[PDB]
Amino acid sequence: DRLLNSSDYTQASVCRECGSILTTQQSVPRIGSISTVCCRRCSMRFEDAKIDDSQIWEDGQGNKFVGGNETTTVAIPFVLKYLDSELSAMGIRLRYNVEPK
Amino acid sequence: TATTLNTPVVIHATQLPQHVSTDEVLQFLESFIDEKENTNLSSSISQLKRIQRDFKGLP
Amino acid sequence: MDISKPVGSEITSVDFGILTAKEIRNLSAKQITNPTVLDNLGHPVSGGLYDLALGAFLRNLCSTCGLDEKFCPGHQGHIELPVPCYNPLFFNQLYIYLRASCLFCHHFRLKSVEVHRYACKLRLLQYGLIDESYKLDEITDISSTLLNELKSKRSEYVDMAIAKALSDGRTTERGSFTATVNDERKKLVHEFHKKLLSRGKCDNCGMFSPKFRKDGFTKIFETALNEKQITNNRVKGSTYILSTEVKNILDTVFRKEQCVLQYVFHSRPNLSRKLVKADSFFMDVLVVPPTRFRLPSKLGEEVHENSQNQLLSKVLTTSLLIRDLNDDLSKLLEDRRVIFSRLMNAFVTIQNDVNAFIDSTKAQGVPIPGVKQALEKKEGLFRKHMMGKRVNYAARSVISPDPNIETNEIGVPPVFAVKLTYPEPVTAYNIAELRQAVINGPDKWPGATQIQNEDGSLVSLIGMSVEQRKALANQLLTPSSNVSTHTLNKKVYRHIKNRDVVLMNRQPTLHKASMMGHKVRVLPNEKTLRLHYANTGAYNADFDGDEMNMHFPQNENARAEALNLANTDSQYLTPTSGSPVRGLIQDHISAGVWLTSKDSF
Amino acid sequence: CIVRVPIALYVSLAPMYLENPLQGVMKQHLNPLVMKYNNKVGGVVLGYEGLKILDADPLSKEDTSEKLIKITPDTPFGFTWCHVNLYVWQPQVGDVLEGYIFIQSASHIGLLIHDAFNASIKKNNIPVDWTFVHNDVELGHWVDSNGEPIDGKLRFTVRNVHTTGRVVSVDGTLIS
Amino acid sequence: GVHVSYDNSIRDADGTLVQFMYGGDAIDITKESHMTQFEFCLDNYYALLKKYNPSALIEHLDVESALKYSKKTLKYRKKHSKEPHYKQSVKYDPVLAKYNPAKYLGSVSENFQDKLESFLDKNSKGVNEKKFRALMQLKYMRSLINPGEAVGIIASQSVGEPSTQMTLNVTLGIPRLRE
Amino acid sequence: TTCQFLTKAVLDNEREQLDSPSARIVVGKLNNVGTGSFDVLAKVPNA
Amino acid sequence: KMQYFLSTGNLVSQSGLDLQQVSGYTVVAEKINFYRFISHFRMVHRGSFFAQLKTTT
Amino acid sequence: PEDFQQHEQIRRKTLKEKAIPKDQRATTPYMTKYERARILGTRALQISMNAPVFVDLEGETDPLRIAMKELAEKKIPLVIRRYLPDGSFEDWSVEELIVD
Amino acid sequence: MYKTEKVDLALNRNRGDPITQHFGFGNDEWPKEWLEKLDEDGLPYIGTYVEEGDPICAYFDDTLNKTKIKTYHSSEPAYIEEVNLIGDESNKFQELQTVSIKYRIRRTPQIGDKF
DNA sequence: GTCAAGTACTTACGCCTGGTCATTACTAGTACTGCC
DNA sequence: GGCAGTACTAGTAAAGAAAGTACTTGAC
RNA sequence: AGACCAGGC
Ligand SMILES: Nc1nc2c(ncn2[C@@H]2O[C@H](COP(=O)(O)CP(=O)(O)OP(=O)(O)O)[C@@H](O)[C@H]2O)c(=O)[nH]1
Ligand SMILES: [Mg+2]
Ligand SMILES: [Zn+2]
Ligand SMILES: [Zn+2]
Ligand SMILES: [Zn+2]
Repeated sequence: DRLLNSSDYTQASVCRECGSILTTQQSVPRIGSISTVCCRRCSMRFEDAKIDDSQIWEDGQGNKFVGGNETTTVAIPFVLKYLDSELSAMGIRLRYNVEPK
Repeated sequence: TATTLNTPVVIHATQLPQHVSTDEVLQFLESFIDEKENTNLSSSISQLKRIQRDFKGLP
Repeated sequence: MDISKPVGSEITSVDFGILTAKEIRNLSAKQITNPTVLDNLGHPVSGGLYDLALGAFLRNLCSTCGLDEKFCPGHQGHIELPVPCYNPLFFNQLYIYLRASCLFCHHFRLKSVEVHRYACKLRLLQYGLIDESYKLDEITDISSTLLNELKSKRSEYVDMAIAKALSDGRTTERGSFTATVNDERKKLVHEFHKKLLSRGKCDNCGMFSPKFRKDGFTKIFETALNEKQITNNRVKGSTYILSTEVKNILDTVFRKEQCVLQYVFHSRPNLSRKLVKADSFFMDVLVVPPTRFRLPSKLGEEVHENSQNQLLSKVLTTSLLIRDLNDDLSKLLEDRRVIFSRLMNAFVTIQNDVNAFIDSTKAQGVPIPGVKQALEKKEGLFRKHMMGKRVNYAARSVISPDPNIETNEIGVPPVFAVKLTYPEPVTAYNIAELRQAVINGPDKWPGATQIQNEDGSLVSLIGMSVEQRKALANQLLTPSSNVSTHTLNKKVYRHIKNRDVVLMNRQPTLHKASMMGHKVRVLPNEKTLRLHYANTGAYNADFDGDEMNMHFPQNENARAEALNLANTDSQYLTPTSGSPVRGLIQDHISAGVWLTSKDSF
Repeated sequence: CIVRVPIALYVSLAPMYLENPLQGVMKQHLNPLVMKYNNKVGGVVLGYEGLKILDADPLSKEDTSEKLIKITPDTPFGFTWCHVNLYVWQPQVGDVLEGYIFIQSASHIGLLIHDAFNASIKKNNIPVDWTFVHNDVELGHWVDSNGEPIDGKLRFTVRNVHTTGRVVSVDGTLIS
Repeated sequence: GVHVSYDNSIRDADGTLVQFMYGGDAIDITKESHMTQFEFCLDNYYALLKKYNPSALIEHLDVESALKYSKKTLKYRKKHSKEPHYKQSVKYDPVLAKYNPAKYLGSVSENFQDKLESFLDKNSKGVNEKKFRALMQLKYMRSLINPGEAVGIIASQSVGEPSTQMTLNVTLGIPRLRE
Repeated sequence: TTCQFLTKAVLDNEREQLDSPSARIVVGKLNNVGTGSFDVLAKVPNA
Repeated sequence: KMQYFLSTGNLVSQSGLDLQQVSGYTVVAEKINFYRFISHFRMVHRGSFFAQLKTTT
Repeated sequence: PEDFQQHEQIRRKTLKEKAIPKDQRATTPYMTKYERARILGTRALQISMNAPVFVDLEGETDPLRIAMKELAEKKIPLVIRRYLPDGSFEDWSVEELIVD
Repeated sequence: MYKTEKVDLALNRNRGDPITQHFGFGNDEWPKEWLEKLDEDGLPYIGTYVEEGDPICAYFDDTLNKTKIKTYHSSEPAYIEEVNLIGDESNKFQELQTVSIKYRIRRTPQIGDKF
């Protein structure tokens, strides 16, 4: 309660096959569609992957490309998300493997 | 919408699907509506009754 | 944390690895290239350290996810370092394998049957086989007919030892790793590196390699191979070397000797079967952090860019200098004589910049702090923001003594009784007392300050009148008009009452009884916490200006612990000696001498 | 083309269904699942059948009524694995379906499938040798090569399936 | 991370084992105050019987087994233990390592068994002799340490806080603890 | 000496099972001592 | 540059003086009291080098 | 459907191997001070979220006081899963565990 | 307890550019609620009781054409004792841009105060 | 192989409250003015 | 009337008094 | 957010 729940509680979305806190991001949907959470590392460019019309998502750049929809939210402290940003600045890859896969 | 209160956390297919004929569907739809009336899926029951009456009759 | 917003998955483990450069070109949002942070009229220039592709910045939507400042998580980008440069975290371990390796056959300078002896001892230590790794020395100028046969007997002994222990209920295929097998693994790798570095000739093909000189960081020097032992190079049938050449050597060493370094660089068995590469010691691409985590130092008009932007600007300035230095090699003797002596000068300064970004003390140059020094000491990241944290829902004020308090209570002021609040979800048994709590409003004790709806929405009661506030009290227990929120109920942030729990705490908390759990009894007059005298022996708290903290827990799992488990009635006996710490102190002891006297009638 | 998938799904359980665990997994997770497209199933879930909650202790039997649900430490909700047989209507490309006519327009023939699911056959999917006559009064009809109005059924090959929006839509072509 | 496990065997957080039993007897310091205060507990027998309640707790316990082996090792050790420790062909574990003391009534330590029978021999004194030893053995069992006690924190605060009772030709005090 | 134990952890490719109370506060788990030394299960009545 | 020395206490010297410390030469005269105010003009200090030092003598 | 089925049968076989049977369990027959603090806590979160209450309310408005009342008549439908350091566990219901 | 803060209106510009912020009220529809604390020149009256949220000075702006007030950023109520007008010294004569306001706070000895 | 000493990096009580100051040289440019 | 000298201006570039281990280099 | 200074227990 003190060291997490009332200081920096956040429910951050985590890629299940990357184990990455700060890789995934919100997709930019079309009109009428709903946005989904999607990963950047285990994705693939659409020109590289030559599809099933639902795994294809798109950036805010208009960069439309198909890939990682294996993501979920886990409740972490927010300073862990800053710890990965400093370790990836060094070149350290923390992998957060979640239990329901 | 799109919460752990609504959606499953993880969803997987346990076994490969195989097709069912018209007899298994009409036995399902006579049992699925029976076990459901006896909730905002009433708008979906209205679409289930269209399919149940389609394999039995004609609108 | 909302108890009405559960979370599904859980981090069970973590593990450490190195970003390869292929990942951080796929992970990346946008490669950033020019060393100008933001141009005139305050706009972040496209391709700079502040870019809209790396996150929403200062009332300007992100170019990757299209969200504003409040909802963009921040996105990573990268830069392209033109030369493979040293990672200063791994330079001490690179320099061991930079040495101790033959520059001619690209093995290490040991004999290849003794390097194999550690590969089969460290494979046993990946599994829980600390005993069988000493039985492997029992398997025991010299022709290669039997050394090829000795490597078969040591390898078949391991393949028989691993398969038996994995069937004799002892080791999973993920490998058993305990504390005392971490002892004999660190002991064996330190035996391995100390014996690699002490070699004269390569014991595979017998000739010398020119020794290396570590000037400090940022540089590397090969020394002069003497005239006495260039004869051995002729019977086999000083210079600053480039960082591109060191990677060329060590990519060849790690392929001729891949089968040993799978077990030196892995504690647990490598189930992914990935190669270990010498590119993993270098870094060819810097990862720029998201622009959320490097916002500028804003103080009125005194806007200074972050210290990481000042270090990453110098890496990009040097990266465009060397791009404009290699534009003369396409133009092409004096024009070649001076342009290469300044190109090799630019090789050192881009290494000296990638040092200063990661570590401010490995950078020759009051200096700007690096990524290492935001983590290290008190005022680091682990000690200042992970092991200790600033907290919400917590108070601190001076203490005054108070009898007529039932010795398991703290006397809370009205001004903490109004600000501190607790989320009660509404039920059939709260709508008696929690309908009156919302009607009383944020300033009447006992009252409430906010209503959390079923939807996660949150309605403040501060700027409201009593007629609007009686309408929300009848709307308080209503069935949901949404299917996706049908099992939830409203939470009323009531004020702290006479039934809540409180953690009291005086620094230094030298033992666990200096942080106890008290009941609360509000008092109507002044602004000080009020403590009974039996608690003063445990907190070591006189009343000459002591102030002590007050933490208010926000769920029923922590209310049940601070009433039953960390309770102040449970802490009568300290666990140091078993002697009590709670008891009456100064006036109550001199009174009992007079009250229990024979004269007292 | 209605097909049967057996699934294994990891759901929540609010404390109000701690006396009726089968009734709660249906109302929270399975009743919002009917008549919607689902990515990890293949098509549109018509209904479900045979819900079984995986008990948390393995020492018990499947005959027992009292089962165990693991409570989250922070929140009072319980998480569990469940087995249930979904029945799902999935269309795929290549297959030919009966189509009841819903809208006859000059650009997009919007028709129904099994009186529920919307579909579309564009004008470029219609070959050139068919004509559309006007309806100036109130939406006419397309004239085929037989010189007759098309009406009722229309067997067409599935060209593309568009599932990203609110409901599913089926793109239809008329070449075979 | 050092804590009592449900084995009554205190150990580190990763799983490695520091001791096999807390202090050799698995009893809490905040409960062993009146454990050997026998003449206090005899005068207050009928009032301590209301909080330990012996006959109501016979059902969920094993009373028969641990008391037999506590007599097969007490009688064995009084016959021996004239010779020193290296000569002792021991042949019998202590009863506290063979039986779980939180479950078996009568699995006590040896100096609790030796001090009980020394009290129960010197002064012989309406409570009889067998009701008094059957209440100290349930008081010992209730004075067991609970599994989950963060012991290594308690053991580190039991040194660092009394070290601040020193402040605030042999070396002595806080420089001795530094060494 | 954080980034000396950091380099030794990444050159071992060391996986840690989040056992120490220090490792569970960094990643945000419930602590394995005292109250978090067990789970709590709920007996639901129906199948 | 003399207003900077008084406002901060930092000693900026190209040929550093015979002093061990480099900062903390000026102190705000409080006037929080007259006992406080007259005590600023009678105080001696050994140096800030000796403060960050774990000796007693 | 083939990788997950084999992964599910390994996830449910090891968790059966860790399950110590009811006749072969060896921990204490008492509900410890930590198990009492979490039984009263996890139940009081459920009472506050409209779980069915098995005891008559005598005008109690505090969810933690209701949880203390349900423990006195042993009406709490919760189970303690006591983990061993092997990863194995026992299962103790609240009606089995005797207090103090 | 006496507490003095300097209200400086000329710290966001340089080198003779025209002053965009003038003390006093403007011609816009600014609320008549703060005639009570403030005088016609955008300065507060002497002796007025000021709790948190009350304005301490009014100034008209030119790049926004709106009268903004600076407010009392302290949760302990005070009384305004004196208002100085710190005129700038220059060869060209300038409209006022710096005003020093002094507060007084009644510290009646409450309990918890050290004697 | 070897002990050997010099060198290099490493920590050094907890919490809390105020207050202040904070880039400098210079260098090229546009404008001001004295001039014939 | 317009030329060139200065005085400024805003502009963009450089900034000597604690105790422990681990390690290489070091004679022999 | 830092550095320095002045303090509280
Ligand atoms: N952890 C720290 N605690 C401190 C420090 N300085 C003071 N203190 C606390 O402040 C208190 C200071 O007590 P005093 O210096 O007044 C000794 P005193 O004779 O006045 O005690 P009494 O006779 O009980 O009045 C003491 O309880 C300490 O716990 C410090 O530097 N660190
Ligand atoms: Mg004091
Ligand atoms: Zn991924
Ligand atoms: Zn974004
Ligand atoms: Zn060689």
